[PDB]
Amino acid sequence: AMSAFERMEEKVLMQESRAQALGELAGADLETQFAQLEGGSDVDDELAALKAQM
Amino acid sequence: TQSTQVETLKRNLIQLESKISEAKTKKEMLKARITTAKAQEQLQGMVRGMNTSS
Amino acid sequence: RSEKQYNDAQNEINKWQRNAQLALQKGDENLARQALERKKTYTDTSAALKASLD
Amino acid sequence: RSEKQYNDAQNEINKWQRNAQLALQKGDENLARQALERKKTYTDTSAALKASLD
Amino acid sequence: MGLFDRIKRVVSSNLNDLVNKAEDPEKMLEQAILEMQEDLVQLRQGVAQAIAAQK
Amino acid sequence: MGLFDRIKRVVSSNLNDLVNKAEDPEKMLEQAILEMQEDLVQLRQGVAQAIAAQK
Amino acid sequence: MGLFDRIKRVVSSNLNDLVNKAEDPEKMLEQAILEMQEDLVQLRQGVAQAIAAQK
Repeated sequence: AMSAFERMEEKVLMQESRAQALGELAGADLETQFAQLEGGSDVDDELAALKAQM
Repeated sequence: TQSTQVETLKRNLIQLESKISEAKTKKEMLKARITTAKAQEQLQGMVRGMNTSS
Repeated sequence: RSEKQYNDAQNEINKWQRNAQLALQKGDENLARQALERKKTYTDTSAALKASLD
Repeated sequence: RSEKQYNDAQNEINKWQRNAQLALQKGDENLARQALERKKTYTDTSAALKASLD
Repeated sequence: MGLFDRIKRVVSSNLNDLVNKAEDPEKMLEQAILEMQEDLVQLRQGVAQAIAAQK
Repeated sequence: MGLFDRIKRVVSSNLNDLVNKAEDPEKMLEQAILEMQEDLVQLRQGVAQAIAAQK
Repeated sequence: MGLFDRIKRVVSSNLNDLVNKAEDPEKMLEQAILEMQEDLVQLRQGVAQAIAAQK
């Protein structure tokens, strides 16, 4: 019963990772991390600007 | 000793009830996972770099 | 019409940043942060749409 | 159109070297190096396409 | 291979020139789009269900 | 061993690829669960009986 | 060999001149390409799977 359970655990995790491979395979994975890197301090910068606008 | 044993018989039952409950909840989450996997794998191949999609 | 929808998105993100500042004053920190996460999302979307507009 | 795509590739590699210099300033060394590896790849591709263009 | 695979390729060329020849850019563009937003419904439904289970 | 054990392994590979190939994740997940709660009934009954005897 | 292999070669020559004769450069060029990008899909899928396992 748990044998089927856990082979199926591996089934679903494999499916998720295999589908997610298409992302880094295609050429837009380094652009998203660019945006995240450039905006990581932006959110805190925006919060600081809003606080200063008080 | 009768009481001593029934006690260990009652505690074990509680443990296993807990285990199967948690197994069911995790199962629900990982069925949701495959639902999302249906969606993603069937809606993927959308970047300009590939057209695996028809 | 593509330009019109871009303009409407800019107006709506203005409204949503104003709602974000409104939350920052009376609203919760968590809801405000979520409202600053939707703002940045819609703002990056507006930037992409302007890139297309060019 | 072959010439048009070559020109677009040159424009895109210009954009990507500019993104590489952007990463070199704020971004990580590893991501910058990967962005300088994609740049050289696309640049050699552009050179080959120009060779054909001749 | 020739005696069969070239039969295949030539008959396939006749059929695929027929198909591509019977293709108007405008109408078939118009029908290019309706199809794209078909797996978008299932996506909505699956997101909803994962939501509900987690909730 | 070869002449027989490799026959075994190859025919077994055909059959087990057939079996694994004829397996949809969703439906067979749905059927993964119904089975798990089968020895859970006997557990209930046995706990009850030990209880009754001790009582 | 002659009595059979020359029968083979001559009948094969009739058939392969028929085949090559029934070949228009343009349409069959048009069908030359569609086929090339067929094993390119499996390549994508395999790259993806190796990726996922390593991940």
